[PDB]
Amino acid sequence: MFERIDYYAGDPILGLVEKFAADNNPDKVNLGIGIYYDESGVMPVLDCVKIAEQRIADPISPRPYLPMAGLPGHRKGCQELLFGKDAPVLKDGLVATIATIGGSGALKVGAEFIHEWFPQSKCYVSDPTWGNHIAIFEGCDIEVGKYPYYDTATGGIKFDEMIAFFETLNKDDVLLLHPCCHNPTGVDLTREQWDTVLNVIQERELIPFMDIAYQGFGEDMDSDAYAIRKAVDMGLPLFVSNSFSKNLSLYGERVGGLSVVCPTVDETERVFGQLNSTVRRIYSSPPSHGGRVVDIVMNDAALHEQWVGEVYAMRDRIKSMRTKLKSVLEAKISGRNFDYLTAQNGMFSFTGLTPEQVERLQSEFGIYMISNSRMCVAGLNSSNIDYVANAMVDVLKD
Amino acid sequence: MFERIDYYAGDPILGLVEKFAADNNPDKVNLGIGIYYDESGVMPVLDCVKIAEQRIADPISPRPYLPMAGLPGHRKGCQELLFGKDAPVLKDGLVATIATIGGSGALKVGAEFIHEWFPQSKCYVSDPTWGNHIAIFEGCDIEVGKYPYYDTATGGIKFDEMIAFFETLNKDDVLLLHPCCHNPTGVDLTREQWDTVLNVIQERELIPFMDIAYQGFGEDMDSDAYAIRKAVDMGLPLFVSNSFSKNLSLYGERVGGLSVVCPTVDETERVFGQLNSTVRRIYSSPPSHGGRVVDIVMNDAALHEQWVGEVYAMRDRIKSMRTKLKSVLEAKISGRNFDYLTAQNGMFSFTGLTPEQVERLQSEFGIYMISNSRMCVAGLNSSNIDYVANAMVDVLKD
Ligand SMILES: Cc1[nH+]cc(COP(=O)(O)O)c(/C=N/[C@@H](CC(=O)O)C(=O)O)c1O
Ligand SMILES: *Cc1c(COP(=O)(O)O)cnc(C)c1O
Ligand SMILES: [Mg+2]
Repeated sequence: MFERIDYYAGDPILGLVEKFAADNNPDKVNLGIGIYYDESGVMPVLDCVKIAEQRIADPISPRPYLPMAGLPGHRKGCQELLFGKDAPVLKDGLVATIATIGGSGALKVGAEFIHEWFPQSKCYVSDPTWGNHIAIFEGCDIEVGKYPYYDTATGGIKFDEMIAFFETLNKDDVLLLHPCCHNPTGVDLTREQWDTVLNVIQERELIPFMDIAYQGFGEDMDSDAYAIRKAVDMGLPLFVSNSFSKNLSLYGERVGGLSVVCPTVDETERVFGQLNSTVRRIYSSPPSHGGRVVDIVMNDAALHEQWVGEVYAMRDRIKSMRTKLKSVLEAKISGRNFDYLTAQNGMFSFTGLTPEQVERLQSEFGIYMISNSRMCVAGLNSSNIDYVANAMVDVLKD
Repeated sequence: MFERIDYYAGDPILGLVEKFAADNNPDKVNLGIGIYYDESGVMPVLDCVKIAEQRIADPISPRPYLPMAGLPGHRKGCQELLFGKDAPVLKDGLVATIATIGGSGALKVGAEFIHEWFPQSKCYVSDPTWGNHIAIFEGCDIEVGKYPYYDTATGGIKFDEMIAFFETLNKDDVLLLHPCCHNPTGVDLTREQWDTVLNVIQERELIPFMDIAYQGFGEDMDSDAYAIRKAVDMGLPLFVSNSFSKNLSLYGERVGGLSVVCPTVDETERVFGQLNSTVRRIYSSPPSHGGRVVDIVMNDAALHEQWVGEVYAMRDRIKSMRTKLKSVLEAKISGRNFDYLTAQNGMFSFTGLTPEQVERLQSEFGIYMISNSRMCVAGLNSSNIDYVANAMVDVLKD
């Protein structure tokens, strides 16, 4: 029956957790996973989630289908979070929004929608990007290309070539952009740079599709969304897929949102029904439990304020692990430039180690990273920071 | 930007919930939606489901990603329920099975797999069927048609027209089949009819896609799986999408499974592999909460054993509303025969009212059904059967 079917590409990450788990080094450190661990190196349960979940368990309720669009409040919660409490665009009702099965599901729905209505659009992703970007858009039959981003020569954005590359693009072509906290690089645009990029997206009539998955891991909630809020202010046909996976420690509960910012209330009505019809032919309606958590935390001002504070705690704990790392490297490689480590943001960092050095960390010291040089800065804490740091020193000098 | 996008007509039944919800009448009844209600007309929370979520809340635990395929346990419960505890097919390792976002997510993943791997196959569904079948398979770019099924003359199957239609189909054409409890009609194939279908499905080399959402609601768990197991014993390449929404009363939590039966271990690994790949590029991995409920109930023998009692309870209550409705009607319109109301199985019945008769039931009585005469029997209970039964006796001598 099925011998024509090829074996899958495979899970690059589980083959990586499997290798680490197997790794015999007692001092082993996993900087390879895409996940927040606290300073005790465990996945945190947030205090506000914990309260929300207590509410859900009292009383245990009947469990109807959620609307295809997800809970009214969940929907609002993504919107306020992304566009600002009581944003003009929200008052005028110019945004169509759905709850979604994570960021992933929001990517999937946006992509499927853009495939149905703009079957002529190619999509570009950044180079590099999270590989699931590509598999999701390719999964819909969109042509995926990449645009020039990480300058491997400098640790910086190759901004010029990037811009000029947008100049070559067609009406309605889609740009998958990271508003903050780049994955895999941690390398972010500046505001004045976002301002440039956006005028280009306006001038060539392109679609910006922003995938924001680390809001608050960056600078702060409001600031992290700058690109989004600018794009709105500029009349761009904005798509926004957003995720609560990392910033609620709710990865498994699959909570996310897709937003589409339209010109007029009537176009909003059109897009919205279509987002609904798309959800319907995929999975029907989103999971209740996750939905209630997002609903409760975002909309209960006290819990929201609590939430935000836990989020900044993580943002800050990362920043310290970041600065604590650079100080040990500069102390011991007197010549070198390590600024990029603290100039980066979010949960990831391109360390600028060569594939070979990354190999040597693993084989000599039990330290797992990805070979493009990506490390998960959250994997680091005080019980492992010296061990990693000195291990990096050994590999870097040689 | 989006002037060219169509209005989405909407999920046809939910706007009808709005119109009944709108209806002013004291004696309003809603028999249109597909939800199981208890003897008090309320959506229940199953006693075993209660226990499970008590466990999930204690302690509230971190929420990591489930594997792409869902919980190994969830996956097992699906498999055991459908093919039988420690079944030959399960021991041999020949069934590739993933947790899914509802049955709907099972149909979707299945459909995509068929689309990626058997791109010339057409899909056939029952005339009529649950609307979403078509919407889903059409949404993956498969061409959907109908096979002759329900007979308006008799309220029976058009069995001859059906096999005859089957005979005209090509190798690897897909048949969407309800193994029991057909939606919308309630009208089921007998065992010998089943063997006969499967025979034709064999001789013409077709693919059976068995979509089973009401296991336990027809006769009992095993009997309801008869076509599935038989096809297995037949060595056909079966796909089985199964849903826990109705029989765990967990609609909102989105818990289903997809199983594909293959000839060799090697084939299982390829196919199963494609399935995780397929999940990855739609939503990454399914919801933890629902997934824990299915895992827990399914594999705790006491809860599992409890759970089944609860289904059979539910099976019984519907069978009683079924017999009660016929008693009232058979007693009061002497000549014509209603055996179909109890010849039918599961949640739905095609009542045979014309749209003229159906409208009038809403217009004069406030009793809400689909225009095609589909009623949901579980919407009935001892407090309104007596009301509804008469509105029908009435609308019928018009
Ligand atoms: C035959 C059938 N198959 C699959 C599904 C998918 O259900 P899920 O909730 O994904 O497990 C349903 C749902 N039927 C409900 C209709 C609906 O979802 O709108 C119903 O009871 O009508 C079916 O009736
Ligand atoms: C982790 C990640 C997501 C995750 O979305 P989920 O589907 O909620 O896990 C989405 N987008 C990006 C860029 C990510 O890094
Ligand atoms: Mg497609």
